Amino acid sequence: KPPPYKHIKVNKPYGKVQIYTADISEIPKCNCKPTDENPCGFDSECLNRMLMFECHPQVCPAGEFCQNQCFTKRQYPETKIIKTDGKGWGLVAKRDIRKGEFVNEYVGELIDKEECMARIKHAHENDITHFYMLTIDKDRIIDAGPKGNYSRFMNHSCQPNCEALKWTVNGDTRVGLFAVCDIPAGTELTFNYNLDCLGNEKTVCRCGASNCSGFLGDR
Amino acid sequence: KRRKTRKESYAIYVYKVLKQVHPDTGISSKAMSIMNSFVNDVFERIAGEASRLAHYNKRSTITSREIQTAVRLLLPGELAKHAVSEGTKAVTKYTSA
Amino acid sequence: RKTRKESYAIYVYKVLKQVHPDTGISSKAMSIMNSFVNDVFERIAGEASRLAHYNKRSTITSREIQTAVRLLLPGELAKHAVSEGTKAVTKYTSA
Amino acid sequence: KVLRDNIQGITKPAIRRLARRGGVKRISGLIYEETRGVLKVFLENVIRDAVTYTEHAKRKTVTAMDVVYALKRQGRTLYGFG
Amino acid sequence: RHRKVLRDNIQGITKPAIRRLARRGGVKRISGLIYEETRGVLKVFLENVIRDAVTYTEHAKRKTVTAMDVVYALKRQGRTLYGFGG
Amino acid sequence: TRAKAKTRSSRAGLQFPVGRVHRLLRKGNYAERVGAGAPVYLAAVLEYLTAEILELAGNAARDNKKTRIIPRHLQLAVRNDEELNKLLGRVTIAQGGVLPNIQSVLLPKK
Amino acid sequence: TRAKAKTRSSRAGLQFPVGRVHRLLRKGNYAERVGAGAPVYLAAVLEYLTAEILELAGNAARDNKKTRIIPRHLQLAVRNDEELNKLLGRVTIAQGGVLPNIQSVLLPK
Amino acid sequence: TGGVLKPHRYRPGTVALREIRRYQKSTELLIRKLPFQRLVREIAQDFKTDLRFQSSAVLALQEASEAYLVGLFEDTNLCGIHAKRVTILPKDIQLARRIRGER
Amino acid sequence: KPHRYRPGTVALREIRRYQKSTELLIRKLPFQRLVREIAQDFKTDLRFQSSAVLALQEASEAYLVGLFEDTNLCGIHAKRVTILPKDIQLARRIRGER
DNA sequence: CCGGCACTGGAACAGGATGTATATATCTGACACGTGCCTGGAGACTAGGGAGTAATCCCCTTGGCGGTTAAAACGCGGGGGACAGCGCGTACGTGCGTTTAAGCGGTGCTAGAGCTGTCTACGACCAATTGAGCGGCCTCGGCACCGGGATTCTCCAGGGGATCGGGC
DNA sequence: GCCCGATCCCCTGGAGAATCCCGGTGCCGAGGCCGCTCAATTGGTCGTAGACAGCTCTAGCACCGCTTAAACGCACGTACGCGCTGTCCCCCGCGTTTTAACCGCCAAGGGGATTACTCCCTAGTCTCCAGGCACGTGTCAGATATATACATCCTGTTCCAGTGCCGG
Ligand SMILES: C[S@@+](CC[C@H](N)C(=O)[O-])C[C@H]1O[C@@H](n2cnc3c(N)ncnc32)[C@H](O)[C@@H]1O
Ligand SMILES: [Zn+2]
Ligand SMILES: [Zn+2]
Ligand SMILES: [Zn+2]
Repeated sequence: KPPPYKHIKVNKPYGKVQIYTADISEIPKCNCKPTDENPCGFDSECLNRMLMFECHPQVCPAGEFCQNQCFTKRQYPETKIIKTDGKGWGLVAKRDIRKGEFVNEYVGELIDKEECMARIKHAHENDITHFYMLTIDKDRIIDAGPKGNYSRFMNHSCQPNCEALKWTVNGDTRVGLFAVCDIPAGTELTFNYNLDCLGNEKTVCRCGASNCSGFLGDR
Repeated sequence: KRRKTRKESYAIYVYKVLKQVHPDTGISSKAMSIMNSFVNDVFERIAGEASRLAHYNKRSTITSREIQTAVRLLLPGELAKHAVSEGTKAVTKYTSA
Repeated sequence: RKTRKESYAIYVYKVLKQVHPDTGISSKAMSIMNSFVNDVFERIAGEASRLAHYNKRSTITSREIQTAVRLLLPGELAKHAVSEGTKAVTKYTSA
Repeated sequence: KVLRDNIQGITKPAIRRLARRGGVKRISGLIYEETRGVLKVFLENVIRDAVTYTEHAKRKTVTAMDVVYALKRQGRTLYGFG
Repeated sequence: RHRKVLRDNIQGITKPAIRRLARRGGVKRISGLIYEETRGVLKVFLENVIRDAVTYTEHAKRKTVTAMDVVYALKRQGRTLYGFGG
Repeated sequence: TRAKAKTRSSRAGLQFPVGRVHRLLRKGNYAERVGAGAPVYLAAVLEYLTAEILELAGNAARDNKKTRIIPRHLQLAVRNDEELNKLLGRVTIAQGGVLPNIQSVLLPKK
Repeated sequence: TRAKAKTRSSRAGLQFPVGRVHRLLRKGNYAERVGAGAPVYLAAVLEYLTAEILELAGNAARDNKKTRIIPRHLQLAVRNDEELNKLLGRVTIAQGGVLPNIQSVLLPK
Repeated sequence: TGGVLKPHRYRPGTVALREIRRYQKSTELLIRKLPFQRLVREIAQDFKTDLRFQSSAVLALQEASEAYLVGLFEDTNLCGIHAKRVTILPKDIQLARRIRGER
Repeated sequence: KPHRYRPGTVALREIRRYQKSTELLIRKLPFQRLVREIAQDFKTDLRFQSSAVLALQEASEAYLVGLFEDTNLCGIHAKRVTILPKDIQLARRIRGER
């Protein structure tokens, strides 16, 4: 039984925090052309696919052909909520996705570093055990509390089949989990991650791998 | 102000030759001086080269024939083939009227 | 018939005999030193020209033929030739 | 007032930026002591002639045509200052 | 008008001739495909000079390319040549 | 004089000063006697070579949705035609920047 | 004339023709009015610059144990001086050969 | 106890391919104006003492020194690639200048 | 066994004999047959002076002999000793002739 | 369990055979003078303006001070590109025998470059009258920026119907 | 057997949310309009620079024969390209903290441009005369051609340097 969590499509500030957009005056131009099967595709080279820029639907010379419009077109699988053991509702895919594929984007609540310290020291001490903090930049902290997506709905591991990357679109950063290999359905979905606690460890790393002994705080 | 001395330039001919090619665009104060220096730099080459053609042959006149060879020496392949026609036409148009 | 052809031969040959008494010099080399002098001459004049024209004047003088040497001759030649010339220009007038 | 040491004003990232505008991807650790030796002599062969042109006209101020002429002497023409 | 047409006289710059110009320059060991690019480098130098010599000749209304037009055409490209008068 | 003054530039059909070119040829110490058809041949060449640059400056300025020329367009206009680039080899234009190019081996490989 | 001709190149104590350098400056269209201390100053420099490129070619001839100066001696005298090699940077001398030099990595191991 | 997660970093060679595409498109100046203006006055105390400059003259040298260095750092790269490398070492600048004609 | 000098020394034994002579190293008639054929495109039925053919040979040889000394530094940079046709192009490109 | 009848890798050095200076003769074609004579330098005077020179106004190069925030300096990590070594075989160097144009004496012929005289068309020089061209003044006035009311789209919402565990 | 009091999938009044777009404000940078003055036009006289119809004579192109250096293949074996793998340390990406470039002000004076006046250094014309250019003849410095006298490079035959691996 999932607890009550609010849903939201894209990010949002939560007070003093504010995002910055970008006009079409300095957005980096591509160099491909609307020629073949994959205009600004994945295989065919693209100076924006390489350097971690997501094209804009207008600056492209092809126009309505650049497949590198993902953090906006919102291409996902469905992946109905599955249940795991020892953690919660760890989820299993129901497609046969290839490698280099997109998975849900981590969107939440964006909060100042100083502000974050307060919002965790308020609740943590009252036995809520909040464990959703992921830094993007100094003064940027995406929080998965008040709001969220299918993105908060993830699980740590040590030998995963997906990772956390970092793109930038329209002048602002993004975070999108990707497909590292061609994983079929009937497989658990998880991503390892590195952290740096402010208090102490509370659980030895427990994944189910061969060398996944670890801890919570060590690499 | 003592009504300072005057200064001459190509700033009202560069601007005229613009409107016969692009009847809508404008030009900036900092991209005018570049064309000014451009003309005041391509003038000396074509003058000085004829000033030595007219000396290797023991003469003292700069005719309308030295300028037709200074061009053929200074300008590259396809450029030096239209300027010749421009010149030889704008003098036939002048010698009659 | 064969009007004439001036040169600097009879002067280079006079200069040679002050630094090497018993030495001769062949035709192919006379015809090289000739062009060397006849080349340096025009480089030195053709810039006193442009100096005089930049400063809006009409006369070439020693104050021009000096400044035309510090720009052409590099290093120590520019320090010895300048010392040389201002001896002849001084001695000439005082006569 | 006297001066010294001011060649250390061409900092490290100031050379990295000129490099990136050139088109180089990685950079060794000894270029930063070789480029400040290439830049310090290109400047003398120009300031000497600027000072000479100024010395000739009996002035006391390096105007903005002396530099154009000093650079025109060596085949480094400059467009857009006079 | 004895102008008996000519064909393929570039192959007169033979192999040992090029090797001698090489050895004078100070090279110890030579590849096998240089003898086909040295000709292509020479036949482009000669044109930029002969065209200018012929232009200097035409302006004077003559028919004999003398030995001062070549000196002028060479001094034109910053390749001054001492020795042959001027 | 008596009749009306028809400027010497108008007869030939130019836009450059055939009156002013003549004085500069006469007071520059280039010769002892200046002909009569010299400035008319010299101005009709200084006109063509300015048309040829303003044309390409406009053609490469409208490709950014602007209606005004700035020094950057001049360099982009000249560094792409292989004859103006050869006639203007050793020349430095202020506030011009470089052309866009990256080598072929520095692009990250798969 | 009253007195006798006391030529100008002997007042200054030179060797080059002051009477000729002046006319050359005048009839060559370098400027309008030519001064009177110009030819004296220029002929002296022309004399000094040629009073050195021979002083080295002579010293280079006495190493072949010869007496007559030929083109090769001039090239060997010029390519070994750090100032003339900078003043005559882009000039070629006929019949001059190259300056004997060989690398360091090619000698037999 | 209450920690924070962190995403990956960039694989070496992307923040260096962004700077190229960013700098080959603007036109600003790339050296600090006062530090450059003091070097010019420090050099020129060896030729003639106590001389002043013009605000538009001290900015005439900076538009040439940089168009020189940028054209030199383009011919260093061709040699560094010739030797089958990616890095540019000091023993390339000297070859470039030697072939070109300065030293 | 005709005493077989070890490969790589005859070359070093004439590098140091072609650096002391002053003669020209191309055949006179096969050179003068090339000039009269290149210059047939520009103007018709010319006649060459006899001292304007010997005035081109020196320029041409002094150009090639000074290009090879700049080729022979690239081949050393790349840790080789044999010059190849992918070197000439680098020297020309760096000079600024193409 | 290391050493001993013979046993196997590195080192040394005269000795040969070739290429590179020595010294004698010897001889020829170009270097260094002497001679006449024709230009071009030199010596004196006269007449007109370019540059040395003193005095004046005012533009613009220094000098100093304070606050902001964009950039430079330093130390941790941690993964990727430079330098060393090995092995395999393709390609240029060396020498010898055989085929082909460069090269050196002439000899003939005429095409085109250099000179000399006559003489007509053309650019410098000068005075007079008037229309193009630079300096300054205003105006507009297309371009950046916010109110700003509301317009397709999207929730929060408490409640309208479909539904059940026994209720009677 | 027939029926009820709340209770989960749907439904739209409040709202709400950014946000194409109609519509206020302020620009520093260019764009059109009048006094003002001086370089360009026109009309005439003159004295040369340059075009041209002969005319002599040097030299660049064409032919021929002959003796010999230089280009041309051809076979071999070796010294140098080229491709591949393993160790490693050096140059790149981040987080904190320190500093001095920058924008924007006030204040004092050095020296850069002009302008009116008076002298003295060059352009210029005649006579007058000697330094330098072509011609013609004499003889010696240097280029061959031999004949030695070596100095440089290459390789096979002993001697150290430890010895193959067998053993009792
Ligand atoms: C983000 S929550 C997701 C909960 C649940 N899996 C779901 O889908 O709703 C992940 C939880 O797994 C726990 N976790 C993460 N890594 C773990 C590990 N290595 N061993 C045991 N628990 C772990 C964390 O404490 C955290 O509470
Ligand atoms: Zn693309
Ligand atoms: Zn795109
Ligand atoms: Zn684990």
